[PDB]
Amino acid sequence: FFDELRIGLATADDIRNWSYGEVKKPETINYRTLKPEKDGLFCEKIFGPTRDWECYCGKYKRVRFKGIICERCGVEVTRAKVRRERMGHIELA
Amino acid sequence: LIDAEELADRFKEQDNRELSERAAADREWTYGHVVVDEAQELSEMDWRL
Amino acid sequence: AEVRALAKDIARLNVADNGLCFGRLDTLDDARLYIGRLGIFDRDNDFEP
Amino acid sequence: ADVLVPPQKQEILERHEAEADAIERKYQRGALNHTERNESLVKIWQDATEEVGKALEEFYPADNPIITIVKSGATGNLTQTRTLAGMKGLVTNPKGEFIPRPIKSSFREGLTVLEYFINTHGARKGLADTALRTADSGYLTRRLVD
Amino acid sequence: AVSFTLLQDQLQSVLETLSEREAGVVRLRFGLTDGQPRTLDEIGQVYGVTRERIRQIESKTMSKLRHPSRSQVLRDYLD
Amino acid sequence: CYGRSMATGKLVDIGEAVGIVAAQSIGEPGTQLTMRTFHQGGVTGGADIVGGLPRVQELFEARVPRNKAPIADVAGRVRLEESDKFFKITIVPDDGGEEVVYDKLSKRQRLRVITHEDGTEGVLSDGDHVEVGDQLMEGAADPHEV
Amino acid sequence: SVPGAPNRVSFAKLREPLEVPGLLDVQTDSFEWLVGSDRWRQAAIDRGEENPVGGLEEVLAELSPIEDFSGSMSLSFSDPRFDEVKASVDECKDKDMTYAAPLFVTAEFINNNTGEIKSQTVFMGDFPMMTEKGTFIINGTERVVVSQLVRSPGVYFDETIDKSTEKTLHSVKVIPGRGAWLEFDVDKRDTVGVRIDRKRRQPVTVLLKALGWTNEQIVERFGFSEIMMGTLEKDTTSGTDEALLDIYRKLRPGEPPTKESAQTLLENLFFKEKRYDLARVGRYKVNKKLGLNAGKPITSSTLTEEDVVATIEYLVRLHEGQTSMTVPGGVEVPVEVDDIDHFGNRRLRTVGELIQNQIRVGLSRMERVVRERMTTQDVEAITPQTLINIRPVVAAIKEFFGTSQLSQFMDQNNPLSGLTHKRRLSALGPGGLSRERAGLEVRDVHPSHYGRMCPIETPEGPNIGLIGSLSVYARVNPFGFIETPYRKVENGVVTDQIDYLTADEEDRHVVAQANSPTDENGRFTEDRVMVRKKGGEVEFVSADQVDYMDVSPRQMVSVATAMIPFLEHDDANRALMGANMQRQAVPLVRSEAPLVGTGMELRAAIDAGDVVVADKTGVIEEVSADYITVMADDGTRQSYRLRKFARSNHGTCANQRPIVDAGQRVEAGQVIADGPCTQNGEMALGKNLLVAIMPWEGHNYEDAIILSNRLVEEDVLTSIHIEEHEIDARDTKLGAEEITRDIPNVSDEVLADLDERGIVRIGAEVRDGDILVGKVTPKGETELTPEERLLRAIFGEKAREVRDTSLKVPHGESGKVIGIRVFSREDDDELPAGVNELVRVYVAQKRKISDGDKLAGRHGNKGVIGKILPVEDMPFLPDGTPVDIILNTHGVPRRMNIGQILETHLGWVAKAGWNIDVAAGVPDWASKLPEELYSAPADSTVATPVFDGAQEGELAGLLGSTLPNRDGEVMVDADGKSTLFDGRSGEPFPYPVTVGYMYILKLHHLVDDKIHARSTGPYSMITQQPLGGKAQFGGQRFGEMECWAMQAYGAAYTLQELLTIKSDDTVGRVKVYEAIVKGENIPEPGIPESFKVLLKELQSLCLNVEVLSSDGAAIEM
Amino acid sequence: TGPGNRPLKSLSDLLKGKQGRFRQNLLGKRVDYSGRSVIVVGPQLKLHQCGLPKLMALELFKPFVMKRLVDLNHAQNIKSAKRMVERQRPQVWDVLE
Ligand SMILES: [Zn+2]
Repeated sequence: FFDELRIGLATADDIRNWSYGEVKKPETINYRTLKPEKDGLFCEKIFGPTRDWECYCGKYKRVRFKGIICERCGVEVTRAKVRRERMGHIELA
Repeated sequence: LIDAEELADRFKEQDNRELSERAAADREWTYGHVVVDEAQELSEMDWRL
Repeated sequence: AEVRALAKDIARLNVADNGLCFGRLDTLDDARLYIGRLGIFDRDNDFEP
Repeated sequence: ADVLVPPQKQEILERHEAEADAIERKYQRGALNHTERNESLVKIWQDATEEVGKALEEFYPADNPIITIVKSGATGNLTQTRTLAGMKGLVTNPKGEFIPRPIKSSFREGLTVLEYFINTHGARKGLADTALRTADSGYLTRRLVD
Repeated sequence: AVSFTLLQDQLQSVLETLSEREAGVVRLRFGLTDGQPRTLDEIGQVYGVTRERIRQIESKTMSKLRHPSRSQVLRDYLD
Repeated sequence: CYGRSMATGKLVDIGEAVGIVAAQSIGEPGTQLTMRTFHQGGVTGGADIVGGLPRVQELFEARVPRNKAPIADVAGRVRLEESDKFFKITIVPDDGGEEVVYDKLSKRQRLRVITHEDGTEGVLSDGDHVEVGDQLMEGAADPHEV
Repeated sequence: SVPGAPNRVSFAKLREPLEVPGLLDVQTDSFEWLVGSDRWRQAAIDRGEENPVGGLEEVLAELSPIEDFSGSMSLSFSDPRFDEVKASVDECKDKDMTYAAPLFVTAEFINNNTGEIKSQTVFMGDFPMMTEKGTFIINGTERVVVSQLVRSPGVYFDETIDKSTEKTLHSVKVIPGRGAWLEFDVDKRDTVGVRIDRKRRQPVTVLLKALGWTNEQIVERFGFSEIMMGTLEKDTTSGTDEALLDIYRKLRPGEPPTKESAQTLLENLFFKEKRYDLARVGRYKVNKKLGLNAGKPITSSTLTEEDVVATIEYLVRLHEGQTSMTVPGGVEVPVEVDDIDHFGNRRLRTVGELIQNQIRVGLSRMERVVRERMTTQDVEAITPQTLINIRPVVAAIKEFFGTSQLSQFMDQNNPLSGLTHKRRLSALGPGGLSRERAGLEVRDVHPSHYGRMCPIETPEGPNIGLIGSLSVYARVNPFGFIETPYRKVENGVVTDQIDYLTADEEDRHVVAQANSPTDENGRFTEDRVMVRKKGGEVEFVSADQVDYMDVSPRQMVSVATAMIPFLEHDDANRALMGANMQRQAVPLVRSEAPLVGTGMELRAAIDAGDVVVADKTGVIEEVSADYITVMADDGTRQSYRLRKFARSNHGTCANQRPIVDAGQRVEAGQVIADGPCTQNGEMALGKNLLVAIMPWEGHNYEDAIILSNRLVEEDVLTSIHIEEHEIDARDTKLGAEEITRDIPNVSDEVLADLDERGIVRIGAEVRDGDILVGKVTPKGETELTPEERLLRAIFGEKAREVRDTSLKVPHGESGKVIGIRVFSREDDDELPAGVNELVRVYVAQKRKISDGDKLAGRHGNKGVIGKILPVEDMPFLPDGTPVDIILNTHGVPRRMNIGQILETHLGWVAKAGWNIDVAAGVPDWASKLPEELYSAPADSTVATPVFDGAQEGELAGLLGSTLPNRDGEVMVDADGKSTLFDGRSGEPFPYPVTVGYMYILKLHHLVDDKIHARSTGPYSMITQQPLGGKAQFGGQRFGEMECWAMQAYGAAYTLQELLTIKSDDTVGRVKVYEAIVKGENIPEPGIPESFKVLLKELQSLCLNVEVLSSDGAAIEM
Repeated sequence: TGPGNRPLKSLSDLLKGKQGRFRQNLLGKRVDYSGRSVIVVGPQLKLHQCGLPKLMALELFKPFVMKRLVDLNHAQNIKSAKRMVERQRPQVWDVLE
């Protein structure tokens, strides 16, 4: 186990390192279909897929694609709901 | 049998003082009896007080 | 109950220490009465005060 | 057959009843106040209970089971033995103040109606007293642990 | 979830009673460890034979496996 | 410095949780101590010294005692005077210079008793000798003054 | 008195001048008053009360006439009548119906314009009715409404200590039965003020002026007190109108300051009887306390200006320390504060009054609608039927009987439990005392409890003191105050005249003790007698000062406490424990009356009602296990059906059995069938068995108990327990559930005992996990996994869309099925909305006595069976009889419950007959014994009342007069001890051991329903922790103190695994379970989800948090 | 504010309110692998021994009993051992010892 923990000021480099993508748009979801919007606050390719071993457009739906990133979709097929730890950032003017 | 409010008050300072000093330090205290000696010296405002 | 009774009695005795006896009264019957802060009675003399 | 009652209980009780009557006579004459009379009666009856307990302790044989249980330290104390055999003694009001008139009977003899009724006060009080006693202890314990 | 993992092992254990040549068809048809339900012709393409033969292998192996002597303990996995 | 472990009799091992053990040991017998009265009515209970759990709570909280008594700031001989309702105690330092005075001590509080084995001085007398840290009046010494 | 009473010789030496009244009157009388039965009418007019009015009559008269706002329309109610009940009590219980009867009231609509009168009879709904037992039946369950202790609508004065200045502050409050409050108080600055409707304080002179008093009249009336004159001087208000305006703006700050309303509200707030009422008891109390209208009849209950001024004068006199007051035109009355705990102030709401209040609320709701729609329907075409809406009243009645806090499931554990439940006095409940204000002060034994509330009997739960039991001789004043009887004593001779006194009036007389010695003429034979005086103080007074006496020694105790023999010798706490443990006894398979008991056990058995009593004298035409047929002397025939193996509310068996033979003659009121727990019509809560008082190898150490195996072989302590399981099929979003025998995926080994309907067959035995009712529920989308699809393929599983949810026996339960009750809306049966079929199954089991089961005597001595010994191992008497129970010696002395030893000795004397020699005259110790006790055969039951029974000397003398045994040798010596042999070693014990017969009973704390365990199970969704309780299969609590103990041990790993692995940590929990099952060593824990989310949030706040290893090393994961 | 008058919870508000983290619990956890029962005096036990009921011990040690049952071939899989323990077959008592 770890023995100590420290906190300090975070620089732009740290925030850009943590982030897997930028939320360029404010949209959350489509109104008539509850699927997440692209580049939105719930974007799948930024924060990961919502369903295990599958992407937005459904090209890949098998566990053997662990290290594959979808061509059309850009969502990295990942082991589980990595959405809980994966986070993004904003480049503000 | 007991609530948080009563239990908390059970451990407070609960300062106690003698009636003499307690009343001496209060302007609004109402006394049971007043004794005035050499009353001719008192003015209207002293009697009002 | 017993502890509180004993503590109250001890506190009363402590208070009565300063000026135990006020004065004395003489009856027309030649009897004598002593007034004080406490009642003191002789257990082995029929509790005559 | 093993719950022996001392033969000196009667003499002690009348001897102290005489002094209680003396206290009453002095109160009637105007030499005492109500609370002072109650305190004097409580003193007299505490003395009576003490002497009755001493007599009971002296009377019991060393091999009697009731007192053998206590003297060996295995269980109980002499106050319980006195209450069982000697006399119950004084009891408290709902306010927690001693009643001037004691319970001169012992549970071996059997309390009367009024004695039992006045005795129930302390028994009822203790149930709430024990429950309330734990709150302050828990408060101080939490402070100390913190 | 150990029963789920054990159930997976039992599949291979039950298939152990079948020949490799005929066991492969069951694996491809039901997509063992790949998931793709290979069609009778695709099993033919990967094997190099005609497709109706794959249906025949499926039928024979399926009749074999359904016997209690092979599926003895798998009934505990009812759902 | 802690020394013997009470539970096992051997020197304490590195890593013992002595603090929680001490807290539990102090707090467990808290139910046997006398407490403030549980009744809501009546006058404040500070007139009669309830020397139990309230006293322990007062001590651990380092609060000024309600029965405060002064202590001698300088070791020296005592000159004592009396008034209608107040005491006056002055200490002259035998090896020092200027005296010290306490001239507002309530006469209701009794002077400290010393009571040597056979000399038996009793209540503190004039001309007695008091060292630094000695207590002049009956009561509880203020921890902050000490 | 009872025709079939067994002859139980009594040790009582005092003759009771008054018999014990009907113990259930506290309920039947109230309900009779509520419904205005002719019996109550006659019993009331016998008291000189002219034209008594029933509760329903009173409420209807108060409700009507309802007059339209314009006065052109009116409606009146009168003449409430009741018809026959829809069905009998037994049928209602068997069919889940409510025991009720129709209610009809005559209603008259009146049109004042054209004079039309339309009189009809209106059905007000089905009013629930009380049975002969004093209980109600609601939805098939038996319920009881307990009386409530409430503060009476009097006027109460008190003095308190100010928190700030420590001065004495006197206050008064007027508490009405209905309406707003009014109160006055003297402030710490000697300023008299008044609070109207709880609102902001203001000078009392404002109220005095608002009532029309001028400054001159106020000065004249209240000139005696300087504080009142000072308040008037400092009162910056003049005239009646200005004061009225001030009060109006005080009570209605947001309304315009109109003079009309300002005058009207004050009149309509207190003084006009529409919205204010003292309820004829508040008026009586106010008149008595203030000395107003002395000797006048009660004409109206409204407040008047005279009594408000009298209250103000009373408060002012009290503040200045005066002791007596006389009011102009009144009578002198003492000035004193009021003890709200005194039963001169607390009154009793019986069931009748509570139901009356609920009906009043319902009719108040009805009146609003009636008067509202009087103004919406066409005139002269409006019958009472068109505007009488009976929905609100029926809804109120249903709500009270279904959700009220006073209507409770009857405590049907045993007959005594139910009998004592019907006679409760509960301070808690609506309109009683606040939930959080139940401090230790109210729950105490006030002196006024004597003779009207038992001080010993009370529940052990959180309601200690808040719930009491009515005394045996007490009864209820029509005002609600509890009366108790006393014999009148004149000139020192006891008279046969008996007067009933309330606690308020008892304090005005000197009351002597019940058992004071007296001569044949009744005159006292002692110079000084013990008496109770005004303050509840017990003292000694001359024989010429007594005014009254107790009717009997048993006056103070209740029904349960009256059944403890030798109650003198048991301490109050242990007497309380024994009295409450008597209520927890479980009925045995064969009941047996105690050898030594009290005369109450008979009456209590009959008044409970569980025993069948012949109504009319006649001959038993036919007798059977199921029913008894009786042919009366007058030719009428009666049939009594006995209830067999019926499940009580608490799972105990209520089996009855007849005790009469065909052709036998039975007198009226004779018991013809034993109840669940009685023998020959008297209480048989337990068994009497042989006890030896000695320690034994430590198996009875620390209050444990040792039993002989005989009690297991002979079914002495065996009891039958019945459990009721329930299930139903409901409509769902995917459709309706179904009950079937074709439940999926189960072997025939599982459902062999199921009937065609899918319900377990009657008579089959079931064990935990067995299916009782086969039920299936539709499922949603399947979406089979590849593995699941393969399994379907390899077993040929055809698709189906149902899932098994069949009812199963709970964990650790078993028994034989004894009954099934099935309901279905298709048969017109009432069911909850969205439900089709419902099934209830009864499983009965025969529990023997086992280790851990709780036993106890009547004296508060209780324990758990720690060992059951073979018969040959028990110590045995010289004749070879082995003892049944062994009780440790060390538990008797310190508990101050030596009455158990008295019971043991007297039980031994009763088991073996006794014969006192009279050859040379009666022995000196036998002088007080009645002649009836000079001899008796073996197994001769005896009676010893609680406060007048066998004395120590008499019992000691009797112990030496016992008859020999079969061989002619006396087993027990004169000291009550015997020489016992060792069952194991065979050597005689070195010293004699006390031996006798004790009556002990089996409590409902059996280990079978207390053992619990859990390795893994359900979890709470809200907090993720394991569920709680045995029913939910929950885990044990691990409090903070346990964490402190673990820290003090230094057991870091154990505490960590307790807080994380065995708690809300899903991943770690599953990992540990997998490791254990697979044999892998337990994986290490770390990094819980809470810390992960906290770290993520910290990062979100731009705080660069990171975890480092060692004393300054790199990061890890 | 948004809808109504309620304010929007900021990020720092996740660390400040009565609900959140950096917060202790005065109430204790409920823990698996735990049981409860009445106690009676066992005078034949040694100071380090206690008597444990068979039914309670079986529930407490269920997973270990299942492991041992599968090891000894009394059950062919974890599911069979689970069914055996739940139904209390005769053999589980030999493995529990
Ligand atoms: Zn995609």
